[PDB]
Amino acid sequence: ATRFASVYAWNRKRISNCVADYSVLYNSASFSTFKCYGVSPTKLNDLCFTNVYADSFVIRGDEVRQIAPGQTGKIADYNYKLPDDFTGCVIAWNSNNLDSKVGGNYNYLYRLFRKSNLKPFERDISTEIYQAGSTPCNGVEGFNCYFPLQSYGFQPTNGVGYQPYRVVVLSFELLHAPATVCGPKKSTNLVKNKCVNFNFNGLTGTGVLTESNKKFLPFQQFGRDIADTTDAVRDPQTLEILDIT
Amino acid sequence: GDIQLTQSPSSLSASVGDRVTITCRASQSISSYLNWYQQKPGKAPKLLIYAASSLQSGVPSRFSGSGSGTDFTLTISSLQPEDFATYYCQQSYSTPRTFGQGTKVEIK
Amino acid sequence: GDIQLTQSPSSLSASVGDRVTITCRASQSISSYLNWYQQKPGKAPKLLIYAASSLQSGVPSRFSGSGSGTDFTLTISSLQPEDFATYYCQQSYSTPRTFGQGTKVEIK
Amino acid sequence: QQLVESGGGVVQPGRSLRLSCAASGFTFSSYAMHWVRQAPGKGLEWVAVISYDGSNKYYADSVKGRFTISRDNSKNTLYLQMNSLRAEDTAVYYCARHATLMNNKDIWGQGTLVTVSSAS
Amino acid sequence: QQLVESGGGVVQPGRSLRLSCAASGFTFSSYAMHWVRQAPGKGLEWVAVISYDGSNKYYADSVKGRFTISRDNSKNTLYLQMNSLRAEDTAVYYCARHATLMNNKDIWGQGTLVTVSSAS
Amino acid sequence: QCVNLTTRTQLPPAYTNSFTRGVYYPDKVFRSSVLHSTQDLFLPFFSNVTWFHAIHVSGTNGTKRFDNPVLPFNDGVYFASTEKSNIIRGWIFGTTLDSKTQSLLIVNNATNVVIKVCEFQFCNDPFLGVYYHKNNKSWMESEFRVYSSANNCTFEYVSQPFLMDLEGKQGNFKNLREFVFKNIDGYFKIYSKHTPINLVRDLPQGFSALEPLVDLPIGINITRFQTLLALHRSYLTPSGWTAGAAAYYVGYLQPRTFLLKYNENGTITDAVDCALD
Ligand SMILES: *[C@@H]1O[C@H](CO)[C@@H](O)[C@H](O)[C@H]1NC(C)=O
Repeated sequence: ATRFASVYAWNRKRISNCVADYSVLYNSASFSTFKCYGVSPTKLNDLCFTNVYADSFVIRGDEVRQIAPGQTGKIADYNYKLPDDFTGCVIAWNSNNLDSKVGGNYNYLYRLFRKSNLKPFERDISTEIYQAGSTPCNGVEGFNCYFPLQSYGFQPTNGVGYQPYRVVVLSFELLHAPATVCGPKKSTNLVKNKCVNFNFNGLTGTGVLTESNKKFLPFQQFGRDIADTTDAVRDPQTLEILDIT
Repeated sequence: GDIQLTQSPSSLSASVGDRVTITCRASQSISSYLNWYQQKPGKAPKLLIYAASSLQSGVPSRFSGSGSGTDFTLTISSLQPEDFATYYCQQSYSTPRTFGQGTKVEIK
Repeated sequence: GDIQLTQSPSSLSASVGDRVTITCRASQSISSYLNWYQQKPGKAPKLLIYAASSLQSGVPSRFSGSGSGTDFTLTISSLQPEDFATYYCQQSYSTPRTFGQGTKVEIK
Repeated sequence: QQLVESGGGVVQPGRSLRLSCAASGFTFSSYAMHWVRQAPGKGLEWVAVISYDGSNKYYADSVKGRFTISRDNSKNTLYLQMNSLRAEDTAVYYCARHATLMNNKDIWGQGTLVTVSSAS
Repeated sequence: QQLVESGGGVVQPGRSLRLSCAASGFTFSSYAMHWVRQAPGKGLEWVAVISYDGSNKYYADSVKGRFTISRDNSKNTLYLQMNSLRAEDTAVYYCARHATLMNNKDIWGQGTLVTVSSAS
Repeated sequence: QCVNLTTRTQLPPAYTNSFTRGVYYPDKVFRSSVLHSTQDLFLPFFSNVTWFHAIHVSGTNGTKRFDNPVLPFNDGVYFASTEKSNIIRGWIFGTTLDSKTQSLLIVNNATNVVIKVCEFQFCNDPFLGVYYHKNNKSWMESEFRVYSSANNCTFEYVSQPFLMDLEGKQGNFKNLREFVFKNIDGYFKIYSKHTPINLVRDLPQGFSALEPLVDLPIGINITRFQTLLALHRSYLTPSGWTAGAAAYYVGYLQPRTFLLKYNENGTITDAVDCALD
C-alpha cells in the first residue's frame, strides 16, 4: 500500500472470505523485525483463521521494540495497545526511501499524553486538550495543559535508529464462525487406472481413477452408489468425472 | 559470504539511571539468534540475553532484549553504577559466528 | 487582571555580526511559554523560538533562546544582513495572550 | 500549509463584517486557530481564539466587541464577524496559530485590511 | 562450572603451539565448545568450533590458518594447535559456549595470552 | 432517508396449498435413478402457504396497498414469485432488524447482486428506491431508502444475478421464481429456480428442484426478516410510487424425511414425504 496513516489514527482492515498467501511473507526477506505468536510461523501456513484484523501504522525505528504484546513505552502506552493475550504477527520494516523526505517529513504524528493507559486495540483520535494540572484550559491551550499530539521528525539525514518503520500488525481469532480466511494447498497429478491413494477436496479414499461419462449437475461434488460408497468424484482443478474403483 | 553485524553506537558515555538502547543490526534476517554480554575489560564475557528476548539468571530486568530479523535491541533501563562496562552482541545464525565491535557504557 | 509583558529595548539599531540580546520580561512567572517572531514590515510573522528554549526549522542557531519565570531572552548571534527586521515575543501562559511591542533591529 | 482570507474593505462604524479564512495543506479541524491585529506602526495585538476540539470561544477584553467566532470545519474555514465597529480597529488582521511547546504549527494568513470609517 | 587453559607465551612466527583447555563441574562431552580471540582494544572475534556429539570442525576463514581442533573428552579437555602464526594474532584466547536458544551454558575460561613475535 | 408509507391494510392472509414444491438438492453428490432418503428441513407437501402482496391494487382508482410485514424466520423459509416486471430484489434477513446484530442484506442491484452481511440500520419502511439520474440517462437505485447506516460490515460478496428476466413472452411464463433460505451450521445456503407458469396466480403440480447457489459462512441466526422493493418517482399527473403490482409466496420449512428419486441425469422429479399421511 502507498499511504499508511500515523499511530494516532491507525488504519484497520477487517479481512475474511479469501485465501492466505503466507508463502511470500517469508520469501519477502526485506523486513527488519518480523515476529509471530500463537503457534510457529512455519506452522501458520495452513492453520487458519475465522476473521483477521490487519491494522497498520508508521512508527520510529527506536520505538518499535515497544511494539510487543505486553510492554510499555509511548506507542504502547497512549497510541496503540496490543492486548494481554495476543495471537498475531508483528511485521516491521523500514521505508526510509519513501517516508523521510528532504526538506523535512512532518506528515506523521502520534499522541504523547492521555489521562490513562490505552485500552487494547482502541485508537484515540480525540485531539482535545488534556489538563495535567488542575487549572482548566477548556479546549484552548494554556498553562498546566499541553497539546495532545506531536509529529515525528523524519529526514534521510536521520541515523539508522531514527528511520521510519511501516509496522503492519496482523491479529487473529477463532469463533463459532468458520475459518472464512484460509490458506490454499498444492495438488497432485491425476493418475488414471492406477491403484492410488488419493484426496480430493478433503474427500479421501483409495481406488483406481478413470475417465467416466456419468454427467454431474454443476454445483455437485461427489457421486455415490447404492451402498453409500463414494463411487465417482469430479476433479476440482480440471472438471472431469472420475470413477473410483 | 559472511554475515555482517552492525552494532550502533560503538560507544555511549552515560549517566546514572539512564535507559540506553544499544542497537545491533544485522546484514541478514536472523530469527532471534542474538545475545548480549557484560565485559569489564579483563573479565570473562558474562552472558546477558539469550535468543534476543529472554533474561538470564543473576541479571535482573534492568537489561531487556527485543527485536528480530535484522534489527536487535539492547534495552538497558535504570542504569546502575556497576553496569558501566564494554558490551557485545552476538549472532548464532550461521557459521561463521561474528560478534559486535562492542559498546562501552561509561560514566559521564 | 491581564499579564503584562515588558519587551526591552523596543528598538536597537545594530551592525553586522553583532550579538543582540532582546529581552522580554514578564509580569508573572511563566514556565517557558514564550516565543519569538520575524516580521519584515508587511510580512507574516515567522516563528523563531518555541517554548523560549528551542530552535526552529529553517532558522539556524544564530538565534538562541533561554530564560524562564519572568525573564526571557532573545540571543541573536553573528548578526546577518537579512536579520534586520521587526521582532516580537509572545506569551501563551493564560488567556488573554499578549505579544511584545516589537524590537526593530536595523542597520546602523 | 496555507491560509487565505476574506476581502477587507472600508466599512462604516457600528456595522458588521464576517471574516472568512480557509486553510489548505492540513485541516483546521484538529487544531485551534486565532486572530490577531496589526495597526500600522503598532504591535501585534491578539484578538480571539477558536477551539474546535471541544467548543469554546475566548475574546480579548481589551477589544471586547462581541466579535463572534465559529467554524466551517468541513471547508477548513473560520468565521469571525466584525461587530460593534470603531475607527481605531482599522488595521490588518491575521489568521494565527501558537506553538504551545508541543507543536510547530504557527501558520499565518496573508493579511487583509479592515477599515472602520464613514469616508470611503 | 569452570574452565582452565594451557599456558600462553611468546612464540616466534610460523610456529605451532597446542592449546589445552580442561572443563570442570559439567563435562565437555555432551556439549560443543568454541574458541574466541580478544586483541587489546579489539572486539571479541570468534575463531573455531568443536562439535563432539558427531565429529566436525569449523574454522573462521577470516583467520584461516588450519588451527586444528580436537578433543580429550575423557579429561573434559580440548586442544587447538596454533599453526601458521602471524603477529596480529597476538592476543588473549577464551574457551567459549553459546546459548543457542535452548541452553544457558555460556561458560568462559580465564584467558591466556598467545604472543606471536620474534622478540621474547 | 428512511422515507416511510405504512399504508396498513385489513383482510386475512390469502393462503394456498403447495402441492409438490420446495424440493432442493441437499448434497452435491451426483446420483442416478435411485431412491435416497434423508430427514432434513423442507416445506412439507400439501402445506399452507401465504400468498402475500407487497403492493396490491384493489380497483376503484389506484389504491396501492403496501402491506409487506416484517416476518419471523422460524425454522426455515421458502419463497416464490412471478413478477414478470421485477419489483422484488432482496431480503433484509436479520436478528433485531437494526444494529446490535449482523444483517443479511441481499441486493440484486442490476446487474451485479452485491450480497451483504453487515450491520445496518434498517428503517421503519425499508425498500430500494429507484430514480432517474439525468446524467448518462440511467435509472439508479437509491439503496439508503432501505437502511440509513452501513458500517461494521462483516461480509461482502458478488455474483451473477439470481433474479433474471427473459420476457418477450407477453405472459404464458410469468417467470415463476423460487428462493429457499436455510440458515444453520454456519452455512446459510441459497437455492433458486426459474419456471414457466400459465396459470393466473397459484402454483402447478410440477416438481421444482433447487440447486444450492452459494454456501456462505454466516454465523448469525435469523429470527425475522422482510422483503425488499423497487419503486420510482412520477411527475405531475392527477409523488409516484408502487410501480406495477407485487405479490409473492412464503412458507416455513420443517424437518421431514423425503424419499428422493433421481433421474438418469440426476434430475429429481418425484419426492415423497413420509409423515404426510
Ligand atoms: C446466534 O445465536 C447466538 C447464541 O447461540 C447469539 O449469541 C448470536 O448473537 C446469534 N447471531 C448473531 C451472531 O448475531
